[PDB]
Amino acid sequence: VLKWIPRNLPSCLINVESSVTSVKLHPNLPIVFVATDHGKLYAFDLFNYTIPLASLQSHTKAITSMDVLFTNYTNNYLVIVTASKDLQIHVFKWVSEECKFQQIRSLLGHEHIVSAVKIWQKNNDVHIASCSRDQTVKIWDFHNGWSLKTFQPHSQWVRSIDVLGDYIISGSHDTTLRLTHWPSGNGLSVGTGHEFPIEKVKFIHFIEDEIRFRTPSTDRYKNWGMQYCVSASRDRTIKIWEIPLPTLAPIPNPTDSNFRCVLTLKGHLSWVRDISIRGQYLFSCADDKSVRCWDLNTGQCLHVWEKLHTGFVNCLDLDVDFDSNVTPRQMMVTGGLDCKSNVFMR
Amino acid sequence: VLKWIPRNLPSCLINVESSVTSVKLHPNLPIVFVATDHGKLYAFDLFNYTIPLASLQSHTKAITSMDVLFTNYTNKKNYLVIVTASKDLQIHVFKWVSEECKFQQIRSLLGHEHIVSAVKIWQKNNDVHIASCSRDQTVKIWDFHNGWSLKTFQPHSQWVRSIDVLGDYIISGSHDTTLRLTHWPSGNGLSVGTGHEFPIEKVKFIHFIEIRFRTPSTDRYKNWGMQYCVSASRDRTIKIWEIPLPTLAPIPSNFRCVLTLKGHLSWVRDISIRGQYLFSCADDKSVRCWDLNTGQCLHVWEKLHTGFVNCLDLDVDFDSNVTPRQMMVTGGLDCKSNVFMR
Amino acid sequence: EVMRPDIVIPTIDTIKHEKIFYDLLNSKRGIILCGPPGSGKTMIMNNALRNSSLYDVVGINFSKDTTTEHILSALHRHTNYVTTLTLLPKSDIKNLVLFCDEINLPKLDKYGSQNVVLFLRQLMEKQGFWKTPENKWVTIERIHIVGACNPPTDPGRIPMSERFTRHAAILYLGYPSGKSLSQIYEIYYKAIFKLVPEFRSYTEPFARASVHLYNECKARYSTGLQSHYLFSPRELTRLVRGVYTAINTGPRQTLRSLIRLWAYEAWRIFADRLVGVKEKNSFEQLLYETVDKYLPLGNISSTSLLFSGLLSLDFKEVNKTDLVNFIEERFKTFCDEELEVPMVIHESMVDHILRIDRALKQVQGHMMLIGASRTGKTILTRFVAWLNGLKIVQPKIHRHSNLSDFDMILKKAISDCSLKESRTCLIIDESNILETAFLERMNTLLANADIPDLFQGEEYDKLLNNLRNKTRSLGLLLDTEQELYDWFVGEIAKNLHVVFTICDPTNNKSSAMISSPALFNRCIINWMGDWDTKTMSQVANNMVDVVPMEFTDFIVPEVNKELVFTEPIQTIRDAVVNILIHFDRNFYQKMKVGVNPRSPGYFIDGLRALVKLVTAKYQDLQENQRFVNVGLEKLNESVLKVNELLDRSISLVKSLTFEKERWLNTTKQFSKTSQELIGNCIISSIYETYFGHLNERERGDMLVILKRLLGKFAVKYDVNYRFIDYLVTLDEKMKWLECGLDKNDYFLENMSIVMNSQDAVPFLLDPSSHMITVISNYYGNKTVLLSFLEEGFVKRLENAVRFGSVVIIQDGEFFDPIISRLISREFNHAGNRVTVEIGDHEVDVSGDFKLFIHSCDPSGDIPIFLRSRVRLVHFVTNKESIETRIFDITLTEENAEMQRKREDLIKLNTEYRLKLKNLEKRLLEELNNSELMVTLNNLKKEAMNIEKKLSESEEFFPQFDNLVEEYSIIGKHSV
Ligand SMILES: Nc1ncnc2c1ncn2[C@@H]1O[C@H](COP(=O)(O)OP(=O)(O)O)[C@@H](O)[C@H]1O
Ligand SMILES: Nc1ncnc2c1ncn2[C@@H]1O[C@H](COP(=O)(O)OP(=O)(O)O)[C@@H](O)[C@H]1O
Repeated sequence: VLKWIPRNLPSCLINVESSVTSVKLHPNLPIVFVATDHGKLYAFDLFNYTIPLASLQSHTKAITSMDVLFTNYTNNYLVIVTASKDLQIHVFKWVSEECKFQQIRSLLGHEHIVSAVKIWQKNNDVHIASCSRDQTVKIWDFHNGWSLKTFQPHSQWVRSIDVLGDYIISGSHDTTLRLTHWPSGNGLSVGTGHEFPIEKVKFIHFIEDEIRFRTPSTDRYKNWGMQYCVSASRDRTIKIWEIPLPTLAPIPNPTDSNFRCVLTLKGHLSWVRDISIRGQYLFSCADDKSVRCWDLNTGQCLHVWEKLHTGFVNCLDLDVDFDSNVTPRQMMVTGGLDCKSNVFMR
Repeated sequence: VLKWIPRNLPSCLINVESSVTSVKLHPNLPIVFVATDHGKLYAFDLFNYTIPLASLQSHTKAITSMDVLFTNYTNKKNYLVIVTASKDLQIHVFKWVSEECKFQQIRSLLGHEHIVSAVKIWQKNNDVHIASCSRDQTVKIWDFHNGWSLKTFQPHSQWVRSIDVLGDYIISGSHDTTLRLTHWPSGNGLSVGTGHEFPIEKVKFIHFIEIRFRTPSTDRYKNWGMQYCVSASRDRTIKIWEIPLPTLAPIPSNFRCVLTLKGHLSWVRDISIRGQYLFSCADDKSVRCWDLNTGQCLHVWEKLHTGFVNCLDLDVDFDSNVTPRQMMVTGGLDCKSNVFMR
Repeated sequence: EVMRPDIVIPTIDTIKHEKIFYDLLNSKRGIILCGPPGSGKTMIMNNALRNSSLYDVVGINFSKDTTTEHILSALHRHTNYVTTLTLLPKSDIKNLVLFCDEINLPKLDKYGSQNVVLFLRQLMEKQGFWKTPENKWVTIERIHIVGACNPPTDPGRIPMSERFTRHAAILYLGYPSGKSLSQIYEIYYKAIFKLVPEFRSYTEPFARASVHLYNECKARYSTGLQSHYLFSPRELTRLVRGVYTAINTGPRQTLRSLIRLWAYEAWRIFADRLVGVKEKNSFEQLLYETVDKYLPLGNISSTSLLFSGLLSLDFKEVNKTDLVNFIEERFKTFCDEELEVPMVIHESMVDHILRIDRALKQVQGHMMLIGASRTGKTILTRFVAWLNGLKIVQPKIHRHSNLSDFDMILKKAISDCSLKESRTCLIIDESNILETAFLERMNTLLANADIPDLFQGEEYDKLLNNLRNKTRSLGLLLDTEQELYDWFVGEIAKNLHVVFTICDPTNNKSSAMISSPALFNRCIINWMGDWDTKTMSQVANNMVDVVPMEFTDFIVPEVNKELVFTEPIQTIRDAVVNILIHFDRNFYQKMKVGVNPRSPGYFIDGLRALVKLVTAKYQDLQENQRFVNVGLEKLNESVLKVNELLDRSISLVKSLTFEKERWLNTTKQFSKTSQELIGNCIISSIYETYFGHLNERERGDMLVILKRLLGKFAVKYDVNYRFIDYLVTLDEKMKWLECGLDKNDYFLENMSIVMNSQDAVPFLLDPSSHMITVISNYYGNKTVLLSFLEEGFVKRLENAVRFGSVVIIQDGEFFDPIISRLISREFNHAGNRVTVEIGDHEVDVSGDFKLFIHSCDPSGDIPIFLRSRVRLVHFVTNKESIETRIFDITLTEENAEMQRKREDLIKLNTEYRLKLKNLEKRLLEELNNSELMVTLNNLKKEAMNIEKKLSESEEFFPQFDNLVEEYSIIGKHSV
């Protein structure tokens, strides 16, 4: 159930009006949501891909990123939020009674194009992350609708973010990584080693199922909850970084203020666009119309999807396995610049 | 899959400026192209039908026919080609640029001496040819890459009202009750068929599918690939004829009516076949579905529009590159269109 | 070891020259090394001095402008001033050898003397010099002098004084023989092919092929053809290094792959500098002959050889189509990220991108782009630097700039390259060299990998502090002065790439730039030149395939094969592309451009103007024809309904007979207007983008040429075509005439050209400065008048950009090069906010901001950057304007009441005609939107009243005709 590898040929293909920038998987029902460079937002059920379910033009510009979340409470619906180049982040509501999109509201506060959003639930309260081209990470509240904290983690505009509890990692256009603790809003460590802008960075969440990089080393790393980070850039390389232990509002150690590249996965023919972690395998795509599958233990590519798209492969994702609220089903969908999307079944 | 039954009630209601002339469905996306009697062509979304995606005043007169297809080039970027015919004695070629959702007018086709009545477009391995018919008693065959005519001849004494293209053979329906199948590369007739008493409305070929009419009879028929055809006229009867095999440039001899249909209360306008069921509308504002095996009407969709029904669009199930989506759109003269999704 | 420049292959001549050079140097005598360029004087010197622990080499490269101060500045970091004054070397055990390259280059004054030559002869004969500021005599103790030069018969060289060469021992270094060169490069090819052992037996034939190719290139392409056709063994070693790099960073090779790779390297080394297509074909045939003779494989053209590491992890030959698609997507991303420019990616664009990438991927690899303006030099350089991760530094050299600003920019770039390890691409335009001191600074920067004049005294000491701190940061263990500055030089050489943009290579400044010694021998000369007709065909097709063009019957004309530059004619599109290419060629032929490169800016501007104008014209024509058709249909339906089955409606129907006749006539002539639409649009676009700087006679002759050329390709045009009747509307005409335009048709055409230019900043040549007050009347109080000759102009321009005022800049002959991004329409978009960079800080473009440039001086100085990117309009008085002004003056001074009545009558008549036209348009609009009968009757009555007013007012024309006939002789004598 964990060592599943997708087949060499997709079973169903999704056709979209323009370039597909982001795709997301519904944790519960077999339906995939598809973004569009033209500005539309689609949703296709996994079994009848001939026609969509709902599609509206909410953003006046190209969607840059989106994500999904199934809320839970101790006292319960899918929340989808979409960023774009239209200087506004739109929050929607997915009602399964009618399977129709319902807009909740729109968010403002950025001075340039926003490129990444992350949503997480903490104690019956959810927050939406956001990084934009104005060099600020303005993460916002879904309930109140106002801002919470604004900070500048890089000298150049931030291209991707990821949230693991109270910690956020940021990858920017200045070929550096910076880890900042959000509630205090202070930088903790700086990660250098790339020479081309970062495309996507995310945490390596701990798993309990023996993957080398998904397990804590010592007791302190297990207590902190995180040890390793994975990042991709325009270097045609994927690098595995490690978080040095801070002095613990954590205090950045002067002698432990730098990262360390534990591994450097290479073999792509162009810029690595998006990455995903499933068990011991790392799934990545690039502009070479190819998708790799990097084993974490061996640090070597296992399966290559030659010419999956006729153009660039913008995005892909898997099901999250580090969270018990979402069952890690064997679904993977890849978005392409050739106005097409491929979904692999079982 | 291909045995789906359309819903009893319509799912979408889209309003146009004037009477609907021709309706075509985008083979890949929920997009419907509709042309009005004023010459304006519209692009409506199936999920947002309140406002069009793009509108262009293509022709200055009433639209007669419209056909769309997606090019499949082995080398070159793929795009969809819209060919629209009107009473302006000219046919324009369009292109759906879905990146910004607009219309680009690639080129036009001039040379017809009357109002072009019907169009039919097909794609070869690396070439695209344009077929048309007008009231000048001629069927002019054009080329999409070049832009000038490659074949022009008179297939019938009267004015041709419909035409169908399948490979190198074209079946033309005229104002006279007789038809004629002619070779396109040679420009010579092969066979003729009569039996009707009213002018022909729409004649379309039948493609074999791997059914009584979609299965080859002998090895020679399979090698030829064309054995049966469908015709319609104003006599409220749709008859399926049999195409004889000429002595093979082919050298030309009568069409035998192996089946007939009755029950239409008015003159039929469009005929659509999806799998083993054939759907056709008429001026009685009713849509009848007839199975090819039993040869009788199964389901009826009456009181669809106040005015007469103009045309209906169905995805081709005989094309590998075209997905047989479960959707059908029918247009009427009441400035409205009906969509049955799933 | 091929990369290392310190390797020398020991031959007989090499060891002989090296040991006699050492014997001469150990005898404490001056040495001058002479010979043709590329002989190996520097090579034999360095080989002799590497094996010695007794001497150090200080490299100074002389140019046309070298002073004693440069020699002393280059000696600052190597020598110490002691009072025992005496100038010892800093080292106590090693002597210092002052090596002076290109020593003939320091020019003479007006009295035939060289400052540097006399300084050096003072240094050798007297062993010292006089220190200028304190007037004291220093003594040279342990410094030797070695000179390198070319024979005086070489161009740019001057004879030296006999007092100089009397103290110097002269050795002549000649070119090695073909056999010796073959042996040298067969050793090099063995070293290269050690990486590919399966082809180790082909090293010798490759060496003979390369040497024969070099000899044939030297024989065929001589200095007498072009001044930069100087070949040397340096070309051969460059080719060898490129071959080694290509196999080193490439996949497993075959014999065909090796031969094609060697041919590609030969193309990039020997044939990049070729100017004419004849020499390109000669080199192609030469490569064919060399391969057949020495290596007994497909096509060996420049476009057929496309080796690139962009599409894969290794340097290899790639397909054209996938490379074009990859470059298209990458340039889309580049337009998104840095600057939005609507460029078309063509085959020669791809080849130039590949060779610029090849140059920028090297170490100590520079570029010298020579070609016409608006060819895509700096934008391609920035795109390639973005692809390679380099930082683009364009110096902000403007008017009122001196040595201090350029030295500051260079020092900042050097510090970023070395201390901050910022890999930098430095783009130096030919207009950024204000005087020859800038060129000398760049010569010093290129010859070495440092500028010793920029680091003196306390600046030198603080540079040492910064570099010591940075070296401690990296952890390298070095503390001495020599090793630290060598690390400085190595970092500068590794991280700095210089690209030169040259538009007119026949200018004296550009000729000195090309013929500069270090610029010639270090940069990779890439003669891009003007666009060949294939490139123009490709880009024209790629910008006219997205516009509705073919909507009428088209017959292919019978024309010669040599006169068709596109694919064989099949549509109107190919005919239009060929027509535009032919008119561009005819235009540049009739303006006697000569050997000056022909800029394609006119072609691209004409293409864009044609596309937008035909799109607008097609939309307007379709809308108008649809309106006429629906109006006629509605009138016919109303008539039929009235006939089948209310007096106001009957009267309205009866009164619409003339309107129905007009609609019928327009419907009948719709076919004729559709026949000639494309030709009219083409002629219009030619008017805006070509005829701005032409008088009426040149415009008429060129229109005749364009008309016959457009009729040649079976394209129809309006026989009675007129620019005013096509682009100038009545409302615009009245606005211009009440603003102050003259009645002259040439001025109306110029005003239409300047107003309908919404994509290029216009340029005005009005000696009378009338256009200034005309435009100030056009925009009223929102206009602002700035000038390049006034202080604080930058702040005023930035404030006007923020507010959105219409800006007119006088003194157009004094162009200020920091508004270049405004001139080139280089804007940065931040959502709904559009910003431009002026000076040193970004400023927000309001969107209502407009730019006009005015110049009242005819035959002034306009830089090629400004000249090629403006709609330059000439406002020069002609015979008709002089006659009109003379008649106006004589009528005002003779009978003022008659003149006032006549001008008031003309204004009333034209205003009534516009009212009638707008009333007809309103009638058509109201009829299309269908109380109403009463409104239509009122409109018809108003139209009848206007017609009666015109009929009554047209009775005073004979008096004006008689007055014109009376004063015509005065007007003609005045002109
Ligand atoms: N052993 C050798 N004998 C002769 N020439 C050589 C030898 N090795 C290399 N060369 C060539 O001599 C050239 C050196 O020329 P260079 O010294 O730069 O010219 P200049 O003497 O004008 O400075 C190199 O480009 C190289 O190709
Ligand atoms: N391949 C191309 N297609 C279209 N336009 C081009 C192309 N190359 C250059 N241009 C025109 O040249 C301008 C930029 O060229 P640039 O590199 O600045 O030339 P230069 O270096 O001679 O000043 C642009 O405004 C563009 O319109």
